[PDB]
Amino acid sequence: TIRSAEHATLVIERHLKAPIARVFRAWSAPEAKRQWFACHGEWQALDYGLDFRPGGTERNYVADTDGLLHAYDAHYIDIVPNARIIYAYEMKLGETRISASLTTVAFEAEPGGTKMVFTEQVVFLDGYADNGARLQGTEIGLDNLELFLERE
Amino acid sequence: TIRSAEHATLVIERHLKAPIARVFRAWSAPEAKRQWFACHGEWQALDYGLDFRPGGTERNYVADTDGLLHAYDAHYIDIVPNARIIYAYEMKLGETRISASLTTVAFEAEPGGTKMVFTEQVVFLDGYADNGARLQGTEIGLDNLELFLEREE
Repeated sequence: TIRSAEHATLVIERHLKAPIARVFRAWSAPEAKRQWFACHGEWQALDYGLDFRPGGTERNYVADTDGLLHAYDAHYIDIVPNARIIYAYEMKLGETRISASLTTVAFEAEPGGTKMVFTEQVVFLDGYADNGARLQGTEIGLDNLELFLERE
Repeated sequence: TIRSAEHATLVIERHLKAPIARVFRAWSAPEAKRQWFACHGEWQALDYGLDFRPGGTERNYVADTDGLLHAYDAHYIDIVPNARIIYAYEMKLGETRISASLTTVAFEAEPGGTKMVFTEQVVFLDGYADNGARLQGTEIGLDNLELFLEREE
């Protein structure tokens, strides 16, 4: 197998119409995080776990329409209540690791709601062609977060 | 107090006059890595350990002459023998986390040695000012790696 690595930094800024503590709870509470992050559609998360603390972990394993395992695992490094979450994570398709990332999620109250900046520093492995999927997936994820906050 | 985050990506390319398996072995063997990575001389070595596997942990704690703890903790993610190491790590000064990083170390054989590319994607926290510390500290490490490899023969 030919080994290679491609690095990138992705940044997404969102302005949510919700108070900062409520936005943060959407990340800290397993029931909430599962709902918006792991349940992407009429298809519920079948295999989700969260231990939300520095030194903690998160897991979401999903079989796609074609039976391919998308295995997400994260390890929490820094958590400042209502202000910041930093975690490293990896994605595997089947048993093949396609990427590793350091994600920073920063939150701050602003007039009208919350400003959130999501930064992902990622490395894609061994010829896996991202082709913008990571940024698109993340944008849609945060769209779902916003929908979740509205439904509340 | 004032929360902030500053992101950067540092890239270092070092060439070593040692073959790839031997260079890689200096990273994979705890007793080898301790010799080049866990020393300072004037500082107090407090603890070093390495569990070199995906999901494994590494620590390196040292205290400066002011009694200030410099704490390195790493979590390994991807390991391809003689080719690649990826780990995430954090640094603390005392009880204060100053950074978190994703580090990729790529190894490639070339005529008469090994090409190493060390990419660190880092976030500095809460007003901590790097100003060359990270790159310089990493190079010191690699200097010592190089010397370690020369001492082996």
